Amino acid sequence: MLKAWHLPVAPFIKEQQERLMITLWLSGDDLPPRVTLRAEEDNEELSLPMHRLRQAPHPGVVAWRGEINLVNGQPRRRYSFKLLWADRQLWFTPQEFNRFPPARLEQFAVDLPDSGPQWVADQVFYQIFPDRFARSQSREAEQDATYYHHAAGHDIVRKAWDEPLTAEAGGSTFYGGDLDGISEKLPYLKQLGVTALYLNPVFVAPSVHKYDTEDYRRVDPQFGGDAALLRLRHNTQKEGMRLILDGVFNHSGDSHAWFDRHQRGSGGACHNADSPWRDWYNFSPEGVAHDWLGYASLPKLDYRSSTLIDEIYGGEDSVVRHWLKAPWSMDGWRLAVVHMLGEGGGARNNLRHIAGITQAAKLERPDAFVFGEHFGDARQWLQADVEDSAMNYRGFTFPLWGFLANTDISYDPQKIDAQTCMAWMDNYRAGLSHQQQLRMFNQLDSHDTARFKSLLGKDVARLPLAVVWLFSWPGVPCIYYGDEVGVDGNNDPFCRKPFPWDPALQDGDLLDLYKRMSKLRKAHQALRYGGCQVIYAEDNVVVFVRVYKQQRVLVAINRGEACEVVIEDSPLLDVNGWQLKEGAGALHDGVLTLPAISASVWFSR
Amino acid sequence: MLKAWHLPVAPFIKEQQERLMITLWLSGDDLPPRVTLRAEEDNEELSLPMHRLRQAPHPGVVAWRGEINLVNGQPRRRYSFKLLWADRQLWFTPQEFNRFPPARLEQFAVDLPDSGPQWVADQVFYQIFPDRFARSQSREAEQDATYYHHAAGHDIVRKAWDEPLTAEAGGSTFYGGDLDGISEKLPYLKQLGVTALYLNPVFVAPSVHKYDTEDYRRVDPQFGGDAALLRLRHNTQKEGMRLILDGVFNHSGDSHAWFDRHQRGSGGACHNADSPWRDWYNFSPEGVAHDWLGYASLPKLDYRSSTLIDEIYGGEDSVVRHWLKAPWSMDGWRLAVVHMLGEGGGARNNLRHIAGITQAAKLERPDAFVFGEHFGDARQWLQADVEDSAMNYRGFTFPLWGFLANTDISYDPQKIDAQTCMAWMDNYRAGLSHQQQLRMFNQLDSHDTARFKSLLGKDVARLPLAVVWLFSWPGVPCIYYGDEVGVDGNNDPFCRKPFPWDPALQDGDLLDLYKRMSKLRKAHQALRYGGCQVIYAEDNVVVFVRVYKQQRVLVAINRGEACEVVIEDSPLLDVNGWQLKEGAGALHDGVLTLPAISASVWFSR
Ligand SMILES: C[C@H]1O[C@H](O[C@H]2[C@H](O)[C@@H](O)[C@@H](O)O[C@@H]2CO)[C@H](O)[C@@H](O)[C@H]1N[C@H]1C=C(CO)[C@@H](O)[C@H](O)[C@H]1O
Ligand SMILES: C[C@H]1O[C@H](O[C@H]2[C@H](O)[C@@H](O)[C@@H](O)O[C@@H]2CO)[C@H](O)[C@@H](O)[C@H]1N[C@H]1C=C(CO)[C@@H](O)[C@H](O)[C@H]1O
Repeated sequence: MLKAWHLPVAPFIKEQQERLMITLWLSGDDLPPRVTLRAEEDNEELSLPMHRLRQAPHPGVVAWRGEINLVNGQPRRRYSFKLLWADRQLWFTPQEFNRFPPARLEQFAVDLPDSGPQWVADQVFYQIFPDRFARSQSREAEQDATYYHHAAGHDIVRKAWDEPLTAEAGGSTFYGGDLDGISEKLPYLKQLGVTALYLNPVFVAPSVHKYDTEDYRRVDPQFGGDAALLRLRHNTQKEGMRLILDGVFNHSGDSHAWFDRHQRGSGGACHNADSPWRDWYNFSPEGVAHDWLGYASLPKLDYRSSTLIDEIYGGEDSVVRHWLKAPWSMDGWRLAVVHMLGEGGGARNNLRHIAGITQAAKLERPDAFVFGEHFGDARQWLQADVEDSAMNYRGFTFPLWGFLANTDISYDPQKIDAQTCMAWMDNYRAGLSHQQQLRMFNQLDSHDTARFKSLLGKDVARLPLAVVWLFSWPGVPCIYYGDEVGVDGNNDPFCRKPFPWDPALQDGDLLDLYKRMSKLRKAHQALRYGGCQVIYAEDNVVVFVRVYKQQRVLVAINRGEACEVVIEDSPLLDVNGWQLKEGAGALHDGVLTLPAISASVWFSR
Repeated sequence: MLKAWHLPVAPFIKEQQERLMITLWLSGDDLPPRVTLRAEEDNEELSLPMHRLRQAPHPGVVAWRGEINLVNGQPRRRYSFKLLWADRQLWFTPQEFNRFPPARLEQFAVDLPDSGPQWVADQVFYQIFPDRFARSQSREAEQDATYYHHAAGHDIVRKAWDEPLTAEAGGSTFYGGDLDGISEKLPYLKQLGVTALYLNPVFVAPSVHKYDTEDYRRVDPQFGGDAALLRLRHNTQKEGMRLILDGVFNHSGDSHAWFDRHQRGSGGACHNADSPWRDWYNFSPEGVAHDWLGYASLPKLDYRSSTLIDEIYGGEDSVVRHWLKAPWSMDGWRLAVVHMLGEGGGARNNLRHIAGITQAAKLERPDAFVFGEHFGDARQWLQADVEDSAMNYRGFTFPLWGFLANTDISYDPQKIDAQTCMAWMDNYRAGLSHQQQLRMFNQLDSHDTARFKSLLGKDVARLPLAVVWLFSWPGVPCIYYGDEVGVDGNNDPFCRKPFPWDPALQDGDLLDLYKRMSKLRKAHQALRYGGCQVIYAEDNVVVFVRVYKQQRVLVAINRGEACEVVIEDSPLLDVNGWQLKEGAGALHDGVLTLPAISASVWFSR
């Protein structure tokens, strides 16, 4: 019966003289005579009175306003609305109306003052698995050589760029991409709209993926060494691009001097009880060192050790800070396996240690961006503010895998409609403040998944829909290298093909779409800072609007046959008019005419 | 269509040779050909296969079984069930079926090994506001005297036991109850079924409630001093009773030597910049010391200070440990204002400090029980395991206030039916492991609320329903002193009447009900350890079953007119028969015949 609107952004909120003004919109025939702003100060629940505004913001809509005092309390301002009649109450939340009180951690929330990395919302990221992206022209003879991969039991193998990928020696096959290759491709990346790089590991390590860290203080010479990473840092700085390295601190590689399984230097932890780093690893009674999910090449680090803590993040000279200060001056860290890191061979005290890693990073570099790898549900980590963001597999990737590709994290069959997809995406982000939502690291696939283009199988025509959605859902988008020219393949090792630089092997129409979406995101504040209201979500169609001050961006996605959808009048959609910017959809008199398998974007004028 | 059953208790779980066996029950015509046990190890999501059991546990029910490996991982074992068909999936959770994956922190969960205070589940608590419970026979002439309450601006006032309570000098009126009075009433309390006491503050402080702590190391002489608390500790130990003190560590009183607002000893923080405890408090620019919600008598403690940390919980001699070791040997702490405690004048770093307080307590006393005062949503605190339990206002008290008394935390009108009430209670506890659920500190009212009997107003006939429910919902029940003989009154100050020892002023039928419910809880393992499945929840009727091994306890509550309710066949209810233990309800051939305004309890035979 009753209708309500609120988003944690202007025009609904406004900061004014140490006060956060909060406005709620209501419409209906049985309007509550009172409305309480339920807010919070230092975790104490507050009942703040709201007053009816004289001016109707839109026809048939009543506005209520309250104020959060900003001089006291913690920066994250949580709130919801308690509608009050003579005999009853009803809550309005990020997940519509609730008959019983919402969870404290599923309210609306705004971070004021926001101390997070505010530049993230303005970025378009691009993830590069360096061995497979680009070989520098002044390439490597000594770094196209071979050596013995102890953990693998044999020599690494070299392959030419057009040699097909095989399941054989997946961690030991090198196509020879390097960091100067990335530098040389910055014009391509700038042309794509990319403003920021996330690199898979680049420190000294024997494998091709290099999560088996051997030296945390040196860049692998295979990728061009320290010199080539200094050049990449310079070249991205010159082009105004951000640069994030992969930080692998849950475990080291078993060839690291601290562990030294293959006794390259008398042995650290594995074959020495008096080793200096003996207590940096955990050894069972049964003789198996604790490792990452049973991979002996990845011995887990024991953060009970106060010397290890100092080495990774506690000290001024710690690894986390080393790469964030000059000459390196990286922009932050992607935290590999952020969720298992801890003490005693497991995740004991994990949240404290992640909080310490992030704190150490911001100490060296206040605007550093620290986000964690979360295949699972990151909400406990983000709700405790131990990191800025997560790889948003649960809140973005897997909803799209189910709705568009009928599959999921385990490649189990999925059958979810638009209702369920959007309930899923909105439930997840209800756990996050607006500022957190805007910096969630969103991607369609990664070096640890099958390529989304392949997951679509016979429904590959849906791929452009996911691209539009990637650039218009709250979060910072990350392109996985090659996705934009149509690279496909199954999961690891097959998701890491060498990038096809031959334009004959490139999907140019897909490339152009990525370019156009990056321009729209760069152009429109609501696509970077806006709130997000799902307007319509039924069967094959999702419609949502991004909202920022007076601006609106309407997005309509239709995964199935051509159809028409009626959009009820909404005060969020009450604009002078709409300009179609991308896609073939059409809007007229509240009727969306949506072609089959299409995504469309309108800007309000 | 499909039906599913699972509770985190036998017969559904069983520990066997470092393995947790997990069984799921399914029934229906379109049963999934595969079921995945979604589990977790060191926060990594696991896909464990389940196999169909040959033996049907009950007619028409299929059983699936999986195993969690217990040798690795953290003690809290989280899991849910992923039902798999050829084209689709469906999740089974504590909140029934979900079409998208449940939250990590809303799964089933079992703590194995359980390091919490396992004795709590066996208790019946009784909360005593000491000034208002009982005056010792060898009473106090010097402690029936008067003195100057600086923070109040006048002398404390003394009142005779039958003098009515008034809003005047609510914090400064003393009826003279003391600790030896409690000792002398232990036979009454043992007769009631009480096995454990929670005392409001008893340390030296000028007010009657004594949350304005002046000396953390001494018992107030008004209550009989250190000697009388030693006697109470002895007498409860003799009677096999547990004893919990109120720990007020978010703030001190402003008369404490550390603060010393009234310069009783040259002044600590308030009137001295070189004070030893200057940095134990926070002073604004504007001249107002930071305090508890604007009460100058309660200056907030600044846990940034490393000396304060050592004094409260860090040191061997710290306040938290002092009262847990001999000669005091208390059984734990109720943490006042647990949610605001922190650094800098607010809740900054709250979770770390509460975790430290609990850790210090368990260091002194491994089975200590630490639970926090949570008027609001305690789930973030409990999900991070920073305390054992909470005063369960959000999960128990306020659901009953709405469903039975049409009101809520703010005394705002509520209109919720059985559906909403039970959705509320089950949603809250879905955030908690079974072991956490069993030790949630449940009560109908407190020294900080109106008496539930008064809140019921014209619906006071519903009071016995709340009593039955208090003893049969998962959690440890706490009787608020006088509730059991029918004491009423509005909120603070009027909720703290002197206990009516004259039997003419006592509701004896209500007393007897409390006695009988305590006997049933003591008698039946499912009322102390059992899982809990809501069987029926519509309009005025709530039916739930507690489940433990082969035993069942069925509870049916009807807040309205007499009615009949059909209970569908349930494999949880498939027993040899039912013995009615309390109430006038009747069960026959799946038909519950429930009198008006009634609660009934059956034991399976
Ligand atoms: C062993 C494992 O090592 C890396 O996996 C890492 C992830 O890529 C990364 O995102 C990080 O957060 O944590 C992981 C551990 O450090 C390699 O990239 C992976 O290729 C993986 N290699 C294994 C891959 C398997 C199946 O993909 C496995 O069966 C192979 O033996 C290994 O090569
Ligand atoms: C000022 C305040 O002090 C105590 O309140 C405490 C709670 O009882 C207790 O549960 C704890 O966790 O935290 C509170 C602060 O320490 C007294 O018990 C209360 O009576 C309260 N006294 C005030 C009561 C008010 C309304 O009830 C207030 O308007 C009076 O001036 C005060 O007496």
